[PDB]
Amino acid sequence: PFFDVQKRLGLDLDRWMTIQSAEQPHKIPGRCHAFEKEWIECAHGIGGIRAEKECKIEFDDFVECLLRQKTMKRLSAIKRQRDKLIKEGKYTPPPHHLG
Amino acid sequence: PGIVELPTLEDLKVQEVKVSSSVLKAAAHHYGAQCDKPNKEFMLCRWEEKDPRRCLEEGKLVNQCALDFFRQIKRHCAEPFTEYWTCIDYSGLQLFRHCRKQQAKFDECVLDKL
Amino acid sequence: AGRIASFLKNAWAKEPVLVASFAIGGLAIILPSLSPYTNYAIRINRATPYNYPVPLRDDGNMPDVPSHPQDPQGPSLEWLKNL
Amino acid sequence: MPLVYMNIIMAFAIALAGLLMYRSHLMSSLLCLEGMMLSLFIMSTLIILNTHFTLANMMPIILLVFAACEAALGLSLLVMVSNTYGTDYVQNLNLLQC
Amino acid sequence: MWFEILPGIAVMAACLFIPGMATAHIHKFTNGGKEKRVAHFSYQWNLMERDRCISGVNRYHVTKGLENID
Amino acid sequence: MNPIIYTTLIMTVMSGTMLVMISSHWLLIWIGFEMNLLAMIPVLMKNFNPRATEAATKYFLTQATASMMLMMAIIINLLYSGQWTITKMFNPVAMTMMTMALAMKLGLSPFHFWVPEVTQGISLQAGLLLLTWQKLAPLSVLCQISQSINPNLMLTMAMLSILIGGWGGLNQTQLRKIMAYSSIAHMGWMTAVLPYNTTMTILNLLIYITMTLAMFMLLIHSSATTTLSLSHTWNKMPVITSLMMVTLLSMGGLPPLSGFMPKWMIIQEMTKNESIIMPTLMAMTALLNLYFYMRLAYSSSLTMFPSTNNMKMKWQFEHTKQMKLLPTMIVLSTLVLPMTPALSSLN
Amino acid sequence: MTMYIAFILSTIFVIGFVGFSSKPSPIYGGLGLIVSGGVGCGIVLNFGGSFLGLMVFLIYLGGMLVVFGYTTAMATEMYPEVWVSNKTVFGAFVSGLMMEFCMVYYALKEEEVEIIFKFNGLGDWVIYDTGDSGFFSEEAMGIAALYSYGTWLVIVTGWSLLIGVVVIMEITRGN
Amino acid sequence: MFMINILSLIIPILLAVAFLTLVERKVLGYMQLRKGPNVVGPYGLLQPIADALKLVTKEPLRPGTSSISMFIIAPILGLSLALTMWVPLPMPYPLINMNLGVLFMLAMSSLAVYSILWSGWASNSKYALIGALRAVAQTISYEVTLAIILLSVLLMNGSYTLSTLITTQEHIWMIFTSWPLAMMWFISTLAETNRAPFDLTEGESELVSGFNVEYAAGPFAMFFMAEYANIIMMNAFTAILFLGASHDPHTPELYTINFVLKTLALTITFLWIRASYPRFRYDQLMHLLWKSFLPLTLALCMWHISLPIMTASIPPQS
Amino acid sequence: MNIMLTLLTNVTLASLLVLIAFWLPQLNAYSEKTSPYECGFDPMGSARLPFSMKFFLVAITFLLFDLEIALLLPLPWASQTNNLKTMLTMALFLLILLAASLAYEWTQKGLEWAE
Ligand SMILES: COC1=C(OC)C(=O)C(C/C=C(\C)CC/C=C(\C)CC/C=C(/C)CC/C=C(/C)CC/C=C(\C)CC/C=C(\C)CC/C=C(\C)CC/C=C(\C)CC/C=C(\C)CCC=C(C)C)=C(C)C1=O
Repeated sequence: PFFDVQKRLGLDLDRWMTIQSAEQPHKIPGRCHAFEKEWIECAHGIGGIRAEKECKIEFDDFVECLLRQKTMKRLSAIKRQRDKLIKEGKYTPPPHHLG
Repeated sequence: PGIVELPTLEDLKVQEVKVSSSVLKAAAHHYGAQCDKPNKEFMLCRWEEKDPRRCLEEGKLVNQCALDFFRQIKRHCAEPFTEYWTCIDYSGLQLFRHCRKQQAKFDECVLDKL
Repeated sequence: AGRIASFLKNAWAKEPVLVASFAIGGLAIILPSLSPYTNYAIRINRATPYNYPVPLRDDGNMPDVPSHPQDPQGPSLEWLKNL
Repeated sequence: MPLVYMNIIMAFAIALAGLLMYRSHLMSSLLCLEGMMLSLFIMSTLIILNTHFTLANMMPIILLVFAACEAALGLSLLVMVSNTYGTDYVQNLNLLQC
Repeated sequence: MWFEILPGIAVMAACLFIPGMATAHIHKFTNGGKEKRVAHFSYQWNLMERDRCISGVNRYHVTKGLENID
Repeated sequence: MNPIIYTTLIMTVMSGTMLVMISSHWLLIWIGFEMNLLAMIPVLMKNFNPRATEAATKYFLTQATASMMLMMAIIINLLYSGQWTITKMFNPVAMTMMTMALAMKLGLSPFHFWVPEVTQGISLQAGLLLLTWQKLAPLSVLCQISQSINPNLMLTMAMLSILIGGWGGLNQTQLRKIMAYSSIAHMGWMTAVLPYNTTMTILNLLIYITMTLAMFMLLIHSSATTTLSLSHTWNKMPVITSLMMVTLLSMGGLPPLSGFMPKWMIIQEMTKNESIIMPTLMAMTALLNLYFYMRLAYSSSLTMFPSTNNMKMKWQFEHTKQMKLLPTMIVLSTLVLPMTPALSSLN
Repeated sequence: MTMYIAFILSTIFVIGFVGFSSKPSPIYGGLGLIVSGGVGCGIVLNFGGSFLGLMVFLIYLGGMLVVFGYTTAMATEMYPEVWVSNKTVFGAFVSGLMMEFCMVYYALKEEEVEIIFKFNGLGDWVIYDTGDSGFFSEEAMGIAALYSYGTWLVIVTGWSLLIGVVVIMEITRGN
Repeated sequence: MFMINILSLIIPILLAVAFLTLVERKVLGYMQLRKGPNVVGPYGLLQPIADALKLVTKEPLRPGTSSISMFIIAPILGLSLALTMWVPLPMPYPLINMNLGVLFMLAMSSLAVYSILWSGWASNSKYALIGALRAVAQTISYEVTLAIILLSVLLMNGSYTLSTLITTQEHIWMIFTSWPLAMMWFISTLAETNRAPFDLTEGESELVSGFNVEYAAGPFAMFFMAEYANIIMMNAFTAILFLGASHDPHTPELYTINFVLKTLALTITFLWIRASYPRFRYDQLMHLLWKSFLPLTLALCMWHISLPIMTASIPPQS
Repeated sequence: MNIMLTLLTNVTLASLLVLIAFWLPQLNAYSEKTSPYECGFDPMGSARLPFSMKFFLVAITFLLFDLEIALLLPLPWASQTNNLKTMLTMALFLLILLAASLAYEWTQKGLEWAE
């Protein structure tokens, strides 16, 4: 906040939605609750300058959980390689993954 | 950036209880009271450890205690229970509100026989 | 009294809908504070168990928390049955 | 970041491009203005639903509350420019060149 | 007279009766007698999916009572 | 417009800007901008002249486009970070989208062809309110997000503003038009120092607010809108235009007038950051701003201009309106250099 | 074929988006927005947002109705334009269709699109999450908390809309 | 077994409107001392078929100034919207068990007006544009009361699911708790479907046409069958929402019989008022809603938000 | 699946009825049968020139009021909260401003239709 009246006046106006690990209705946790919880607990009061260099892997795990960028990339490679291998005829899916 | 220690398939080969959702919905209250101890222990492991891969055995105890609950019900009140869960199953929403009479047969059966 | 009664009677003649709507609109705000069942509505909503009542580890010295659902100690809502 | 994100992000670009190329109509211009609002609402809905950001599900609603509010402002402005100048092509209001 | 109006109602009332009866009977016919299970929430759907897996024949309505376990 | 509605319409504008400077949530910041735009459009077309309608219109499409781009840049930041707090932007495209999204609200780079004629069409009263109050909100957002700002883009935003603002003002006669380009010139000055020290642009904002305020309500008192119409004020009000000299000199940064305090203090800060070529540049191109200030100074009372015989009964009557803080505003707008170290109060 | 309706629905969303962004006659622009708006509601419904999907359906339909209700009121052309009509709108239209159809071709043939951000084609069904929702829909409870957790948002939204009626009359009054 | 279900709904629906046109004149005539159609078949039981068959064999023609595309799609919009809207109606068990059935019907019913002016605008006629512009502001202003009335009543439901009305008014009819809202709900339904205290959409006395301005055999048949289907439902929706009926889970036929009877009685009332009142002028029908219906609408809304709280009767969400 | 099949069947049924509408009845038409209808005598040339109606002010407030009903739509699920006092105060607050907006719109000509 530019002029932090919420901190001074000691009431909440929007510091209840700004994060995913806040008190959600009926304690419905978000997808990446644990990932961001570690990240915020990591860089709390340390400052933005120190946060961007020290709490880096915690952010990367959290940002990955948000998008699954690498995990979906891993799945994309599994399916593509499986497709060409099955199409050529080296190996066929086992009966558990048919029914 | 590491490995994933997926448990042995053998560990995921415990007895798989086989009753339809209406059967469980009929047992409900009586199951909850007479099978709470293994149930609570398993979920506390679930909430504390936050990892089912560390709480399979507590899951197994639930299945074994669930079997004993259902093993007793067949031995003593198989017929009224069969009458009851059938009456629940007919409803599309499985409401206890429409099968009070069959419930009255069921609870008195297990009360004076189990 | 004379000023108010003349105004209410006059509005009751020309624009019955407005004086009507302002009535129920007025009552819709002031009774809910007065009526005593508002606390019951909070209790009913609070008592509804959408989530699991997650068990809390027993390290002793928790006399009020029951060990079994049928135990007498704990939040009892027999008032709902009576109400 | 699957292809549905590409579709609505690339969509918003054409809403941006569509707005920034006024050809002959204020009304059609306002259409592209409210067009932007779809992709923003739709993308926002996809985000907080995918992430289960339940408390933030109100954000698409508040977007819409302030959405039509601008939409009303645009047509109300369009009322007078068309009323006192006849049409809504955005070329006849160049009296403010000097 | 006014009773001549009634044939106008009757051929409509029967026609409007069909969708109520057809939907009610089709659901019962296609779900083995019992009403079609309604899943307004994910928990209801979870019971239905477990019913499909448990039945073996991949039919949610096909129900197994106590006799499945022993 | 009825007086009571006008007040509440203004209060909504101040509340909308205040919401921007106190909220920590990105959605609320966007809301504060939306409320600011919504309550201002009626203010511009208060008198309902034909000009004001498209003047208010050009306001609307420009800022709505800016608001929509700002919303989009917020959304991407949420997508890649899951955060609504105003700390920094974790997607470079998200930031590189907001700079222009905020710029068009400020009117700095070629996102500026709305500022001149929107000032021209609307009345002088809303012109003052447009060029001073409407800049606290977008600048406040920039100050908070000042950490994650692309210096190459932000500096170019300001450098373009100074050049165009100075160049454009040389070919303007309508006093409102010259004020808009002059304001655009000061836009670059405040925004150039933004990446380095945010305390400095606050200081330049405060000085520029006093300059634009004091200049405008002098124009209101003179009741003039073109250079020729201002010229005759020497016959009626000599002190107003004589005071207008010092404000014009101060607005050009000619020291020891207060207007030097930003231009001086800013240059000192960037040279601390090894920026030398660029600070020399705006030092050079601030002079074209000074040109049409002196031409205004020459035309107002430095050389008494031909008058009109209809001015006799004009001298027989005095102003009934009561501009306040005008005697105060001139003091801060002219002589506060001895209190320069007071910038640390902002810090 | 029912592989994943998300792309197909979003494609019609873009093609409908292309339409009114090409600057037709305003009435035909309403149709181009409505198809995109209707299918956009379909996209959100498919993602679990049942309430929000029909929500944008009801509001927008009323929103765009007064839009082209206005165009025939005082923004109508004595000879209205059409999708073909002038070569400019024809050029603006066909440009949009060929554009989007190029990106989707660029999208579905390598699945590693890197325009601006990264876009990999693997199926929007993947990003879904495994887990129940109890006896409540998550979206409905989230937007229900507006009256309990969002009392600040209600105030600013309510006041702005009330001011919204004030400006609309004040702008449109005149004289 | 779903195509059979759908075609077990579409055919009965189109046959219901089919003979509603016979029970219109045969009721309208008897209320104006006439006798109605009793020549084509016994008691007129074949007149609509004779009407329909003619209306698919007499020369259709697009207007010379029409817009072909929008002229043709408007009947598609009217008919498909009317049919698709019956889908979530909970006759014992609804065909499609939508979780938000109420919101669905509100959305699509708000869409059935795009047909009326797309037809009006494309027809390029002076009476067409007048009737189109009459209707749009007529419906949307009547839509604000439509939305709030539904919300205020459904606050006792606890959800928007249409099936829950069966459970909600299980012991007591809903009208006995919301009769003031029932009156404006019935009037609004008379207004959205354009029956004749507010049939100004057609405006035959002053606008000769407007439902179907140059529209001919086929397209005229659609724009008729698309609004007479709305007549039957908007009373079926009124019946399901206010006048509940006993529903035995084992024998749904009793509920369907009861549900049909309420729709039939309500539909007769739609025909009954149609021949007992003059025509509202445009400003009057707008004044009635914006100046008399809405103030009572909001006031009774605030009552129904507070009422469950003061009486501790918050309905179950599930 | 179920919803889209129903949507498809309706549009095919409607479109088929159009197809048999324009093809089964054969046409013997000319340029005078396609003339626009104007109750007999020749039209003066209209139906596309600006036809300015008067309820534009209340037409656009409907859009504003339709946003109010969007804001107060989630009320059925809002009652299922643990802090009804705050929910009741806010729920009535939106209704009050909705009433207040209508009342102020009423007083200043507003709903009156321009002459
Ligand atoms: C001012 O106020 C006013 C009003 O009121 C307020 C009014 O009221 C009126 C109206 C005036 C009056 C009432 C006065 C008297 C006038 C009349 C009665 C006019 C009568 C008008 C009519 C239209 C007659 C209506 C009567 C009848 C009998 C209609 C009967 C209906 C039919 C013959 C059709 C019924 C439906 C059928 C047959 C459907 C068949 C469907 C199928 C076979 C299946 C189709 C679907 C499929 C096969 C799906 C599968 C296909 C797939 C999947 C294809 C896939 C394809 C791929 C390519 C993929 C006016 C004028 C008015 O001024």
